[PDB]
Amino acid sequence: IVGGQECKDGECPWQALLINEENEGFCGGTILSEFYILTAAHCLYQAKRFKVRVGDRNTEQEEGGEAVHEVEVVIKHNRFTKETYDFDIAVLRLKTPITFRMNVAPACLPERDWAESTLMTQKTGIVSGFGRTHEKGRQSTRLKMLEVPYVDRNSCKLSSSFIITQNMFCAGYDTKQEDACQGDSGGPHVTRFKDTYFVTGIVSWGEGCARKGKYGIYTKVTAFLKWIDRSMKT
Amino acid sequence: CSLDNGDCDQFCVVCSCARGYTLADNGKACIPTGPYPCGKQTLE
Ligand SMILES: COc1ccc(NC(=O)[C@H]2CN(S(C)(=O)=O)C[C@@H]2C(=O)Nc2ccc(-n3ccccc3=O)cc2F)cc1F
Ligand SMILES: [Ca+2]
Ligand code: NA
Repeated sequence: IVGGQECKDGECPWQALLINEENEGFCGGTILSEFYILTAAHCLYQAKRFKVRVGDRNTEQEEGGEAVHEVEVVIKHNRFTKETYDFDIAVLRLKTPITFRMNVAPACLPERDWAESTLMTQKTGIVSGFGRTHEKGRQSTRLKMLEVPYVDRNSCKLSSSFIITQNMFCAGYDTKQEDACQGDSGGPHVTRFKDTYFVTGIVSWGEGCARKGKYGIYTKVTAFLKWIDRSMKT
Repeated sequence: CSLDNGDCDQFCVVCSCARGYTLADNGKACIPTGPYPCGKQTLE
């Protein structure tokens, strides 16, 4: 996360971290249920073998509530391709159920029609993760969160070197130095409706990080709600 | 549903709720069934 603030205790409980063989976090994920993590398809390429850590807020310190889970099944969207970064979604079934506790709790999945009309029309969403704090810099050792405005699809298309598809939406800032960054990829974009946080996006990609005239691009979860339901039923 | 979300706490008049929640008596609010319901920040 570029800009933003460290998450307060219990504020980002749906955050998951994918960790590689070197025990290093390389991508985020969203807790959907005791057995399922939502992440980005492109994250699956970055590490031949990985695990999921939940409950972590500081990667340099072992604190209560941290737990590591083996992934039993990877369900990657069959239409994902690095050519377009379209269909950038995956679901991970964990070997052993997550025990919900402080800092460990699922984000809600919305109903398609309602989310499109009611959630996505909200002013802002929240993104979080452990990724780079500057475009070329180091990953954060602390879990960070950032409020990101939804950005008009057409404004975003005009700003982008690459095709923005119906499976993507844009969020963040034109010039303000705040954005998700590499390492946050795969992580949650959630939208508050009243007092409940619903998963609306998967941190996907951007041209640089917090670049002037560029936005953050997210996988539009509403387009994949049936796919997620199907994937979660095996 | 157009205005005020039909006064529903979650999904919209016919209100409804996400998994781990039950629609309240009033037919609008949503009641969490467990201690760690989806979409709620956690408290000690
Ligand atoms: C909103 O979340 C994020 C915001 C920004 C970022 N930013 C980033 O990750 C950039 C930072 N780093 S860097 C310079 O520090 O080494 C390189 C990353 C990048 O260049 N990503 C990138 C760019 C373009 C496509 N793309 C799109 C369409 C078609 C083909 C296609 O390749 C795919 C990509 F991976 C990440 C988020 F996860
Ligand atoms: Ca820790
Ligand atoms: Na920008």
